This record gives sequence, structure tokens and C-alpha cells, in this order.
Amino acid sequence: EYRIEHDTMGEVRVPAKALWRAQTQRAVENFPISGRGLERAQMRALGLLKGACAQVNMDLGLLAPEKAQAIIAAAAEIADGQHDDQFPIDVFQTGSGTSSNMNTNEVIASIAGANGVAVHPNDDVNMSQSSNDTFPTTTHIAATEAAVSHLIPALEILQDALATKALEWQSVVKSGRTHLMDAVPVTLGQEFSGYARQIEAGIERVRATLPRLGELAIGGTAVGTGLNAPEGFGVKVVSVLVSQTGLPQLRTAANSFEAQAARDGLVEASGALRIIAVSLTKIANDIRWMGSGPLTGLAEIQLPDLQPGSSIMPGKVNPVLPEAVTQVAAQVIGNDAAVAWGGANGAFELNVYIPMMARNILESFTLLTNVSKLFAQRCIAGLTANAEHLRELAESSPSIVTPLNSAIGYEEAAAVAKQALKERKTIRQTVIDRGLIGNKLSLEELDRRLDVLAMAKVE
Amino acid sequence: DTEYRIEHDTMGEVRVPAKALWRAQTQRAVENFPISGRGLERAQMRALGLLKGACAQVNMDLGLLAPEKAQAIIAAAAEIADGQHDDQFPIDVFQTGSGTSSNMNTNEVIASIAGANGVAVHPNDDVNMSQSSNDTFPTTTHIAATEAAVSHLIPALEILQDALATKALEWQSVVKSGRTHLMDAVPVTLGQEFSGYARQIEAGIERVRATLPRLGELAIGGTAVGTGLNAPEGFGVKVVSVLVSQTGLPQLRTAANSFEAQAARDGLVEASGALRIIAVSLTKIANDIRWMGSGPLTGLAEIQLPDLQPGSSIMPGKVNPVLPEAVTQVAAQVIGNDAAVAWGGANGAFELNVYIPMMARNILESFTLLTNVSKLFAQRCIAGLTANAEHLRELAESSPSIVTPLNSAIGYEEAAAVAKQALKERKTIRQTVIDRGLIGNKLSLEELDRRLDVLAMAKVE
Amino acid sequence: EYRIEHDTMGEVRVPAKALWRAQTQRAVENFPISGRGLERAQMRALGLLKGACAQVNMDLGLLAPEKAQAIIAAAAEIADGQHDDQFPIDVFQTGSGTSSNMNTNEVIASIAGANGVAVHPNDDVNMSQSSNDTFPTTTHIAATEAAVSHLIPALEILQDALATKALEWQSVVKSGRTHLMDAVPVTLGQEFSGYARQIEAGIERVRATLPRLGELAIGGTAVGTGLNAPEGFGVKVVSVLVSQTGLPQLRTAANSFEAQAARDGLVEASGALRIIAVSLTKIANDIRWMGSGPLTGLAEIQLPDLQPGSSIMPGKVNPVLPEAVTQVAAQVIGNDAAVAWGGANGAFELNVYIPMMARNILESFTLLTNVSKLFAQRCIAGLTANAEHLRELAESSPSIVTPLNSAIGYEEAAAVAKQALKERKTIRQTVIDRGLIGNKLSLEELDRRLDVLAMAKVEA
Amino acid sequence: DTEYRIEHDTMGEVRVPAKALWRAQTQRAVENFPISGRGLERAQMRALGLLKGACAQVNMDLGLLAPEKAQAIIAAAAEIADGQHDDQFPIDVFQTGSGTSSNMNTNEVIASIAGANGVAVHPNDDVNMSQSSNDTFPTTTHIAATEAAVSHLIPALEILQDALATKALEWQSVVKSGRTHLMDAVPVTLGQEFSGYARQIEAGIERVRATLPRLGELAIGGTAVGTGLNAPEGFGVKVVSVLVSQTGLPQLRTAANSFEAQAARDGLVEASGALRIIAVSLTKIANDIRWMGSGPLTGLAEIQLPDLQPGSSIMPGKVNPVLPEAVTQVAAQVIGNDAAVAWGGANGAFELNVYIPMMARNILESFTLLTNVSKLFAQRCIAGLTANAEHLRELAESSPSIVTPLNSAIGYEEAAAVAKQALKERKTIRQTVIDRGLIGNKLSLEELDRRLDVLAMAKVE
Repeated sequence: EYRIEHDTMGEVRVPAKALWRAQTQRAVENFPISGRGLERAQMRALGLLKGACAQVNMDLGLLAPEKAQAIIAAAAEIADGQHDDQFPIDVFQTGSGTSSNMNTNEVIASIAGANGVAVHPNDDVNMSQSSNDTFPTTTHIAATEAAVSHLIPALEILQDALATKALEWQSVVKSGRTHLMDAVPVTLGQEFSGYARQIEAGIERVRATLPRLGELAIGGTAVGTGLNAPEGFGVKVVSVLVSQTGLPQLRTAANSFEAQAARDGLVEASGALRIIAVSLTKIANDIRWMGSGPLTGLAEIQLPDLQPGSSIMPGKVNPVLPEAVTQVAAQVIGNDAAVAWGGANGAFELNVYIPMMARNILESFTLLTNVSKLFAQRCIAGLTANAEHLRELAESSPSIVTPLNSAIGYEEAAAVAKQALKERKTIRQTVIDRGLIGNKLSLEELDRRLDVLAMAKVE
Repeated sequence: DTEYRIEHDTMGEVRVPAKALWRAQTQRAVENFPISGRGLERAQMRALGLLKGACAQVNMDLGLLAPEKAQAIIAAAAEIADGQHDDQFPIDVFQTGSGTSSNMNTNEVIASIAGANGVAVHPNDDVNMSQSSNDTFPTTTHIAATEAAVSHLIPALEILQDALATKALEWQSVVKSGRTHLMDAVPVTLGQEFSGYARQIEAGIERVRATLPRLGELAIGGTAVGTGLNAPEGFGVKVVSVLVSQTGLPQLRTAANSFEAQAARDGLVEASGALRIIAVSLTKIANDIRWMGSGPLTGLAEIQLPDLQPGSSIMPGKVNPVLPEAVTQVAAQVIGNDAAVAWGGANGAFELNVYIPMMARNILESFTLLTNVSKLFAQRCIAGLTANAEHLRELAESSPSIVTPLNSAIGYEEAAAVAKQALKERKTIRQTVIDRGLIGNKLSLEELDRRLDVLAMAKVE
Repeated sequence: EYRIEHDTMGEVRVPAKALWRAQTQRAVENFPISGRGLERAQMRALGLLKGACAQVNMDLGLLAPEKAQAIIAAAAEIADGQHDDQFPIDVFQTGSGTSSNMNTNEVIASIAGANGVAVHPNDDVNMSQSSNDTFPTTTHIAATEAAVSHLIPALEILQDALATKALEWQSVVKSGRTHLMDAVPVTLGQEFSGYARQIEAGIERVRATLPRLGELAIGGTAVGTGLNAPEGFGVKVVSVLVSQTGLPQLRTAANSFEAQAARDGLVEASGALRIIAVSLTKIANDIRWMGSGPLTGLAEIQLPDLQPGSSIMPGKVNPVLPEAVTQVAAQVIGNDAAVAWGGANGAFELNVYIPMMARNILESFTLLTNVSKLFAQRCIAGLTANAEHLRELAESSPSIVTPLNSAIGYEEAAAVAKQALKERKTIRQTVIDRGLIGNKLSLEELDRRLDVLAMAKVEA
Repeated sequence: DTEYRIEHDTMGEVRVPAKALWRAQTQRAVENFPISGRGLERAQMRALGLLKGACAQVNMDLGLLAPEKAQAIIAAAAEIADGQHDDQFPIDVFQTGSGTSSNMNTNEVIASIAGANGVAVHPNDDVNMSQSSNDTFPTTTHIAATEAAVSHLIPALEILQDALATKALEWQSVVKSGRTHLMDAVPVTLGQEFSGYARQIEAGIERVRATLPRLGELAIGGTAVGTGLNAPEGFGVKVVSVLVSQTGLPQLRTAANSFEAQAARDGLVEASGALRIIAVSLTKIANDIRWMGSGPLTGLAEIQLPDLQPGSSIMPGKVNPVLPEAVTQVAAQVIGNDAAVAWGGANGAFELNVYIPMMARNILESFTLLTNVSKLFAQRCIAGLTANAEHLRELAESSPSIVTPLNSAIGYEEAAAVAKQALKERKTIRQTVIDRGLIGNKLSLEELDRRLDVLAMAKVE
């Protein structure tokens, strides 16, 4: 069954039980493109913002209290997730988010009406607002919340897991590799201190975006001038948003025209996630190479078994968490290109790529948050080192000749390494065989310098 | 709900939701990869069902799989292919990069369906007989992508090409000013411009078709590493024959090289690259159309787009080019998806590229978005455009560059002085040519008028 | 003619007058790929770093003063650009920069030898060093210098030019446009204040990368452990570098393994340039659209003529500086993808994409620096506004009905706007014709609300 | 030198360096675009010279340009095409996006050369007769790109394909352990892996060839906006005939649609996309090769790469895989260049895409990098690889996954227990099968040894 609703273009048949109205239904028919709509966090921010705007409009005497309280109560239901099935509009809608803004206005109107209070979706629920400031405001609320409350705490869990291994393995000597070739000794702990620093720097990179990611366009209305909103509307709404979210990073935009003509802060936020994707690729690739084998690979560490590896090769177990991490990183890199493409292509007073940009930046936050915690807890925490094998690798590298450079010179040290490899002799015995024990190098000094744990220079 | 049953695999016991048709390995993957909250698409589960039925058919034909087991597997696989069990595939896209988990998801659900019908089949020994995830999962990916290209995207692009070509003919004499660098140029017709858009989409179809010889290559039969170990001789060729008969897609074929087909996913990178060009073309077409529709009074106002919904929650009565916005946002998504596909494609190792589920998600999404938005763009926007022909002819006549056909008579430098003086003095080109004393042995008044006619200047063919 | 030099792989024929030696010549033959090598700024940083390392090795008593002074003098010649033609190696060399490191070591050895001092390219000129810490150090020196001393000052020039127009045009009313459609009034000044903020925020974005862009790997030697360098070598060398460059943004890396296993700071710096490319695309596109015409476009502003526009259409002039800007932005976006691709693909103790990453990040700094200044000085500064045309456009938008929403309601205001367009009437006359003057809207209030300059709500 | 002479264009007089062969408009562009400090490449100036000569030839054939003038332009254009005047093209890549400046650069230098030979020709009226920048500059870009693809890149890829295919044959029986997910898998041969690499390069050639029908499309004849205004009937067809005769490239053709050919550069996006796939393939090949050469003692040590230079300024005697490093860095550059090309390609407006010089720079660079590094990779790395065959056969025999052929005899789950017990007790698969009491009616000792032979397991025949 259907019922008739109307907008300024005419009457529209709407499913009888739906809480949306005419403009949402038009958008259902105009944009059946991906079949996916707003995320939970986006509908939360829309509900939060519509409640805050009604509160301020009531505070200022522009909106009657009976109407404002009914809107506040309905918006709270939306923010809480009680009506997510009432937001059927595709991501790939009009690029201002007008349709999803009106979706929220219409659903609020229907909830309020069922409670005996008539509010107009435009005149009341959208009072003092445009899609052009509210929709990017909800996007930046959701992204700031994702960065502060979800991603950074997940990166902290991962940094801690890596740093714990850096400490546990501080004296687990192994052969360094550069260009994939035998190098001088390092410890596993040293390598994991590098990974931990990459994640720590990732947190610094996300934090550096927050002063502009947290900028909200609310109050600029149609074009940035604030037309049809009272003086200070944006400042007053942001104050309510900070109180409701506990996110002091939210703020009014430095320039109200920049905040609507562009979404540069979303490009910036995505760029930090892109670096984290780059860092995680290196960490996860190293960890699965360390776990490669057990007999045809490096066999440096053992990853926790998480599931049977193979439908055909029995007993084989694969590095599935590194695979999830590196695939997530690839997705973040692609999403980042989509965000930047949208960001560059604003025109005059409005960038109309907001729903697409919002989808991609919020997804990148979600993927990185979730996979970083899983990587920490289901992979890093349970790694074990094959320390005996690692020392054997360290002692087998021909590059352990390197600390002899100051005693015999680079060219002779190179001759030592090549002869040792050719004759399948040790560095120590080749140094002796080449007659190098003498005024420039004693046996005692040779053995001191070839000690691989000392050569790793553990701090 | 807290109701569970205990299933097991070679790794141990797992609690599984009591009503779920999946079993231990799927449940492990549910707990290992809660990353995006989104799993396989309908088309991926369709291809998994189709492939598992085809493998059972061939194993049975060869006498390797008992007919009673084969019947139960074929019937269960058909239910999956038909979409009766999509809620039984809970595994994230961001799973192990071979698709082992979704392969085992299919094997386990088939075993549960067959068991409910009174036939015991083993998910590994029977449902996965002669198979690996490493050949079956990219096979289902290339089936789904080939089907998307041939049966969905190309028909949608044909609809859009036809709508653009129809306007190219309808508007073949609707003269307007060309614009180059956004500046007044010489006359064109709207129809000429739309013939260009139509060619871009026609070329886009050519680009998709050019990918099909390699997009349609399937790894099936190569099993674990490409050698076909534990598969019967010619198993993959026989399975592809079933797949071709079942899908009606002659583009499906065994891979030229069985190692290339598992060590790499270069065919998906190739297919994505064609979609990327289409995104590039659509961006130009959609941008031109919304600029031509800009206004009503402060823009170019060359054409009118069909109204599709109220434009604005605050500015009353305003209507916006929402379909060009959907197109250009889809194009941005395809560009990003394409970068993700190429990133995964480059990073295979030895016998297997383990980025398949991510690559699959992105290529299939790009196919879906372009298919759906191209049809909407054609039918809800292009088909109903109207032209503001009087305004367009005035624009054509107003460009100072209509002096251009006089180059051979008065020379480039004098023609430039004509154009600059006409604009400064707010005079027509014709009157400025007269005022500068250029009418004479080199240029008659009748010749001037012939050369300045803007419709003739568009050289409509 | 040729002479023989040797390395640990054997003897190599080297052009007789070349200052490089065996390992540089091998690299000439191994990597003829792009035909382009290190940039001036990269050879400057190599010379600076080799001089600083010799200074510290001498300070610590590890390198004899006669050798150290000869290396310092030779390295200064290289830093000053006296020997750029002695660096023939392709960008697309071994990904540690080993070849360019040895190029610098060999050229220094030859210069010192011609001055009568023998120094060994490995034992002396490379003392306490690896390619794996020195080459990324020189890259981060060059990139930090580019950010601080070249790009930020150029962006400040552009921000100032945009802000000056924001003030000059503070009250030049026009029609806003959203979705390319007629919107409510703005001023040209307000739009240019938005552009100025984008560039100001771009400077903030570059500044934010400096704490990690300025991290130097020097001292970590082969793998990050500092093997074969004295205690505190990196700290001592960075101190010399800071004193020599005046760039206290340069600093020792927080973690010596991160600083060699990855080049994440270059990815970060490129990402800031990518945002600036995104911002400049919007600014330049708006400016060329506002200049479009003269008679078939928006014709809001006049760009300074810079050159004849057209070889065929006579007297036509085109927005060439916006075109240069938007093409530079495209290049930065592509370079940025190359940098990130290299950044992700390190292995164990070393990322071996450094020469390629260095090329792309330094190019993006150069292009953005140079085009930002040209954009400011050859385009923005000389823009003129077509103020009467702009005022007419402001008055022509049907959306000037918007301030009546609180008096007549959204739905009636929409009917007013649609009827005004259909009948080719003003909003004011349509309001009157629809009988809306009354207890909800007086004629005086209608005229107060339809004032388009007041509707733009110019501040300050 | 500070001496100047006066030249002029339609904007006024310009001081030009006294000895420069360029004139007023080139000098303006020198001052307008000091951005990268790099200008056109050799191949771009060659194509400009070729095209200007062809246009003068056709204008002479049609009686539109006097033979003495046409001959002098043809001679000057040939001097430019052959490289005698490359220092007379000082304009930046990042110029006006139609290439107007480089077009006028060519027109002005030709006029000066002709004048020094005693023949007066006007840069616009004569040297640019029947032409626009908007058709000639993309025409020269597509000539250069088509030539790069056909005459340089494809032959270089054939050298690499041949090198890989030769190793596939040489190593067809060199058994080793497969690796999937980086973990021990079932046997393959090095030859099989290299047959996969060879197919990747063969497919890369197919991908480049597939772009040629549209890469070879030339805009010449469309002049300002695609209408052909101010060019004689059939001018483009006649010029293309000259270009095909002179270059020997039958792929050069008139564009299917003259508006698409100037409003967009979609064929450059398409050509770049094929190079992007080649970069993806080469990354996989080069990564595998440097991993196989990793060591000598702490890595996989499967093969030995030719020594090309000392590896390390500090670690003595170390040698590094420098050619795989060059390949993978070139691939990164191609990926980035490809993103730049697509960005420019999407952003045309109305009758002209004004990103041509930037797009030209990036596509032509990608062709050059891939051509040169593919040949070096083949000749300085692939051809000289040697295999460590004894070590490889030991790796093949060491993989616990060689239990796989026993699946049909003992079942997947019991085979898992065999592989697991073998690893725990450091015993062979064969011994573990005996120790678990599996020899009997289902599996004999002779059948076990047949199934465990690793070279037979690689299924080379």
C-alpha cells in the first residue's frame, strides 16, 4: 500500500508504513546505483545535529518549544539507531547530500507527527539550516569521532603490541637484510621498535589533521554567508555538539566559504590514513616474510594459527592477518584517490562530492581501526621467535666482516668476504688464512669484532 | 541469540550459531576478519554455486564422485547460485587473500544442505574434490566480472550511446558558439558535441570488449600452484565447458598459462583500466551537460535538464543537475577502486596473488556503479534534454572569433585587429571589417556575409 | 680516451677527464633508463653532508686533519655546483642510492687527489657512513629546505595576493552558485577569502609535516644500529648540518630503524603537496570560469592578457596561468601516487625506492613553488572585476526569494520563485502578484529582505 | 648576452634574444611559464617537424601555398625534425594546455629558418596554414606515442619475453617447492614459473597492441573546434597519408569523430592504462626474481643474479639485485604518471581538453622508461641467471605439503595429521605415512614412492 506526500515539485507515492516522505522517495527512484546508503555513524551525526539545531533555535526563541522538543526527541531516536531502515537513499545521490538531509527532516517530521506534534520538514526541522552546511558538518563530526574515539585507540593497541615485542626481543640477534641480501646483525626487538615507531608516527599524523578535520561548516547555510540563520548560530550549535559528543576538537570553520566550497579537510584526513596504509604494508609484509616456511622460507618467527590454511594442502597454515592488513591498505590507498578526486572538483560556493567523499573517508577509518586491533591481538601479541635459528642466520652472514673495515680496509675486507663465500669458509678462518693476523689485527680483537650480538649494538 | 552447536575442523572445535548452515572454518573466518562488515556480492555467490555444481558434474562424469553425492551437491550448489542462501555467507571481503575462507564457506554450506536432504558429503573430500581455493576463487571472480561486462555494463553503455547519438541527430542544426579554454571560439552545433560524447561511449564499449580475451580466462584446473596436481587430466577444460553451457558466455575460457592465471590477477587490472577510461569519459560528458544546463539566469543556460527532485532544502524552487552529480561521483569511485585493484595486482608472490577478495570487490563494484548510473544518466537525463535554440544562435553570433574565416582574405594579424576593435567598440565583426576599410579587391561585401554565417561556419556534415 | 679505475669487482674503463671512477661508470652502463640524474639540490645536499661527516670524523680524531680538510674543500665545491656534470647516474639506479653515494665519494677523491691529498672513497670519504643513512639524509635535507625556504614563501605570496583581492572586493556583490545553479548573493571578496584560507591551510599542512620530514637517518649506517660509526655520530653531524643550513627543522630520527626501513616522511610530505594541488585546482578552475567569455561565458572578471591565445582564431586570449596551475596539480597528484607506491614497499632493514621517491617529492615542491608565485603575480594581482555585470547577476537569481522563508514559508517561496521565472517577472513583483503583502509581510519588509548586498551579509 | 631584436605578435612588440630563432610568442611563453625548467622531448620536436612538413606539402598539393614558400617550410621542418634546432624550443611543459605556445614555437622557428634561406613566410598565415594548435599539437602527441609503442616498447618487450621464455625452456625440469601465501606448497619447476612471467609479458604486448586502433587516431584536419573550419576538404586525410608514408606506421589514422579527438585525449589515457598493467606485471616478475636471488646465506638462494656493480659502500663484498630495483622503481613511476594522465584526461571542457602538454610528458616518459628498463632487465639480469638446482630439489622434497597427492588414498583430514606429525617429529612424509599405519589395502609402499616423487608431482608432462 501507498500514501501520498508532496514537495514543491508535486505529489509522490510513498510506501504507507515508511517514515520518509516525498523527497526521499524521489531520491530512491533517482539514484539506484550502489544499493548502499548512509552508515550508522552518518545517521548518528545527522540525528545529533538536527537535535542540536532545534535546541539552539529554541534557545533563541525562533522555534516554539513544543515543536523543538518533538524534533529533539525524534532526532535522538535517529541518533540512537532506532530508524536506520528509514534511510533508503544511495550514497551516489546529489553531491550536496540534499536528499539525505531531507530524508532526516522528513523522518523527524513523521516521528513527531505520530507523537501528536506537526512540524514542517523545511520550515521547522530545517530551520536556520542548509544541506550545504549540515551535511558536511555531519561528515566531519563522524570523521572526527572516528579518528579520536576509534582509530587512535586502535593504533595505540597496535603500537603497544609492537613495542612489547621490541622489549621482549631486545637481545634476539638475527641477520639484518638490505635489498633482501645478507647484511650485518640486528635484533628482532630493534626491527619491532621500528614498526612501533611507524604506528606511533601514524598517530601523530592523524592528530595533526584534527584542527582542520574538526572544522564544521554549520552556520554558513546556503553559500557560507549565514543567510537565514541567526547571529552566532554556528558557534552555539558547535557548543552543543561538543557537549553531546565529548569531542573538543569540533569547532566552527576558520573561513565559512572555504568550509563549503571545499572538503580539503577530508582530503587531509584521508592522507594521514594513506600513510598508515603505507606503514602497515611494510610491517605486515615483514611479518609474513618472517613467518614464511616452515621449510622453504625464512622461518624466523611463528605466527599464531588462526584457521586451516588450505582446502587441498593439508596441515598448511597461512599468514591470514597480514593478508587482511595488506588488502585493507590497498583499499585505503584507492579510497584516498577517490577522496582527492572529489575534493579537487568543487565549483564556486559548493563542492558537490560530499556523499562519495564521506563514504570513502569513513570506510578507511573503519577498516584501519578494525584491522589494527585484530592485527595486534590475533597476530602480534602471540608471535614467537625462533631464536636459535636466528642466531645461526646472524652468524652465517658474510657481512659480519664489516667491523673489520677500520683494521684491514674496505677492499681487503671485500676480498675476505668473497673468498669465504667461494671456499665455504668462515670469515674468521678466512681472515687467518689470508695472513691478516698481525700488527693491524690480533686474534682477540678479531673475535671481539665478530661477535654478532655485540655487532647489533643493542641499547 | 546464544544457541550454538559445536563444529570441528583439523584445527579443533568452534561454536557455530545453531541455525547457521556454515560450519567450523567459516565461523573461524567470522571471528578472524570483522573488518568491513560487508562480504561477498550476489554475483560472487552465484558464481561460487555455479562453479561447485560444474565441478561435481565433471567429477561425477569421470567416475570420481558417486552419483548420489554428485546429485546432492549439484542440487545444493544450484540453491546457492539461485540466491536462496546468501545469508549463509557471513565472511568479510577482507579475509585471507586466496579466498580460502569463502571457498570453505561454500563447501560447508553445500554439505549442510545435502545433509538436510539425507546425503552425507565431505566439504573437502567431496564438495572440494579436484579443486583448490587458488584456482576456484579467482575463477568465480573472473566469471562474475565477465558476466558483469557482457550482460550488464555493455548493454547499459549501449543505452547511453544511443541516447547521446539520438541527440546528436536531433540537434545536428542547433548552432551555438564553440568554447575552447572556456573562451569564445567558432561555431559548432549541439549535435556535433553530442556526436563526440556518443563516440566516447562507443569507444568505451570497444575498450571493455578488448579486455574480454583475458578477463574471461579462468584458472580452474590449476589447483594449488598451477600444475593441476590432484585434478584429473583436462579437468579445467571440462569444467569451463559446463560453465559456458550454463552461463551462455562464450568469453569464458581456460587460461593461456596456468601459472600466470594464479600468480597474478592481471586480467582484473586490465578490466578495471577499461572502466577507468569510461569514468574519464563520463566525467567530461557529465561536466559539459551540467555546465550547459547551468543557470537559469547566471549561467550558460544552453539546455534544460529534466527536473528530478527539489534541488534545495533552503533556496526554494531551485533545481540541480543531480544525475550529472551522481555520474561524476561514480567516476571518482571507479578511479579510486581502480587504484586499489592495481595495487593488489602488483603484489603477488611466487605461485599466488593473495589480494583476490579485495580486487574482486573493487572491480565488481566499478562494473555495478557504471552499469546502473549509465542507464539512469541516459533515461532520466539525456533522453529528456531540451535545447534553448534561440539563445544558442545568439551565442554563436556573439563570439568575436567568427572573424576566423576571414584569415585567408585579410590575414591573421588584421583579423585579430578586427576582433579586438569590434569588442572594444561594441560593434559587430561585419561592421568593424567595413569600418577598417577592408572591403575591396581582397574581400567583397557578399563574400564577407557568406563567410560570417554561423550555421555554415559550423560545417555540418 | 679512457683510463682504468677499479673497485672490488674489477677494472673499469672511465672517460679520461671524468672525476668519477669505477663504480659510477658501472652505474652509467647499468641504468640508462630515463637519461636524467640528480637535481642541483640533491648534489648540494650530498656535498653538504659529506663535508659535515668529514668535519665530525676529524673532530673525533678518526680522520686525519689533512684528509678531512681536503674532503671538506672538495665537498664544498660539489655543494656549490662546480661539478654537477660529474654526476651522470640515472635516477633509476639501485634503490638505496649506493651509486650516487659512491659517485660523490669518487668525485671527492679525485678533487682531493688533484689537490695533492690521497683519500680513499670508501675508507676515508665514506668513513662512519652507509648509503642507507646518507642518501635518505640528503633527500630529507633537500625536501626540508624546499618546504621551508621555497614553497612556504611562495605560498605566502599567493595567500597575500588572494587576501588582497578579498579585501579589495569585499563589497562587490554577485550571485552565488551551488551545483552550478543560481544561488543567493555573495561577494567576490568572500570567495577570494575562501581561496586565501585554502592556501593558508596549505601552509599549515606543509608545516605540520616538518617534524617528520626533517628527521634524518644519519648515524644509523648499514641497518640502523650505527655499526662502524662512533657513539653520537648522527647527533654531531645533524648539529653541523643545522649550523650550516640555518634549518633547525632538521633533527635526528626518533627511531634509527624506522628512518631507514621506511621513507614514510616523504610520503607524508608528498601528501601535503597533494592537498595543495587539490586546493589549487579549485581556485584556478573558479578563476578561469569567472574569466570565461568575453561574450559566451560568465564574464565576471578579466584576467591579465599574457600572450596571444590562438594560432588560428585571431585576437582570442586564454587563461593560460590557470591552465599551468591545473596541469601542475595533475602532476603533483601523479607524483604523489608514485611516492606512496615506493614508500609501501620496503623490506626488513631498508626501503630501496629512495631515488624514485626523491625525484617525485622534490619535483612536486619545485612545480608548486614556481607556479604559485607565477599564479599570484601574473594572474591574481591584476584581475579586475566587472562589477556592474556582477550586480545584475546577483539581482537575477530567483533564489533571492530565500530570505522570505520565515515570512511566507518554504513552499510558498518556491511557488514565487517558479512563477517569477515562468512569467519573467521579478521576485518582488511576483510576491505582490500572489497577494502575499499583508499581516505576514509588509512592502517595506519585502524590500528590506530583497536587498542583495545586505543579503550577502558582508562582515568586518 | 644581453642583445635583443624586436619581433611582434597581435599583442604587441616583444624583445627577443638576438640570436634566437624563435620570435615574439615563444618569448612571451618563456616569461609566462618558468615552472619545471624542462620542455619538449626529442620525439615531440621530431613529430612537430614531421607534421609541419606534411601540412606544407598538402597545402602545396592543393594549390593553397606557393611552392617556393612550401619548399622552404618543408626544408626548415626537416631540420627541426632531425634535431638541428632542439635548443630553439625553450618553452616549459607546463604551458597553455592546448600546446599553443609550442605550436607557435615551431611556426616561428620555421619562419626564421626560411628567412635565413631567403624566403619570407608568415608563422600564422603560411606555416600554420589550414591548422590549429588544437588539432596539430595532439596529433604530434599521438604520433610520438604510437611510434614509441610500435617501434620501441613492443620490440623491447619482445626481447624480455624471449629472455623469460628461454629460461622457461632451460629450467623446464628444475624442480623446486612452490610457495603460496609465502608458505611451503607443492612442487613446481623454475621453468613453469618463468613460463608464467613470459606470458605476463606476452599479454603486456597484447595489451599495448589493443590500444593502437585508438592511440593512432589523429585530430589533424579538425582545426579550431573539430569542424575543420579554415582547412580544405579532406585536409586531414591527405596529411595522414603523408604521415603514414613518412613514418611507415599504418596505425596512424584520421579520428573516427573529429570532436571526440579534440574535446578529449581518451586514447592517451587508454595507452597509459596498458603501460600501467605492464608496470603491475613487471613488479611481480622483478619481486620474485630478487626474492629468488636473496641471500647468499640468510635468504632463499634459489638463483644467482649476474653481478653488475659492488653492492655496498660499507658492507664489503655484498652484491645487490640492482636491476630488479630499477624495474620496480620504474613501475612506481609509471603508476604515478598514469594517475596524472587520467587526471588530465577527465578534465576537458566543451570543444577542447587543455591538459595535452602534461599528458604528453607523462605518457611518453612511461613509454621510454618501460622500453629501456625492459631491455636492461632482459639482457643484464634475466639472460645470465643461474639456478641452484641441488638446493632447489632439496626445498621441493622438504615441503610438508608433498603429502597432497595422498588425499585420494587417506583423506584430507588424515593427510593433515601426517603433515603435522612429520613436522613435529622432524621426519619425512614417507616415514610418517608408515609410522601412522597407513600402508595397506588403501596405499602400498610402491604407490607411496610414486606419489612422492617431486618432479613427477610438478606434472611437467
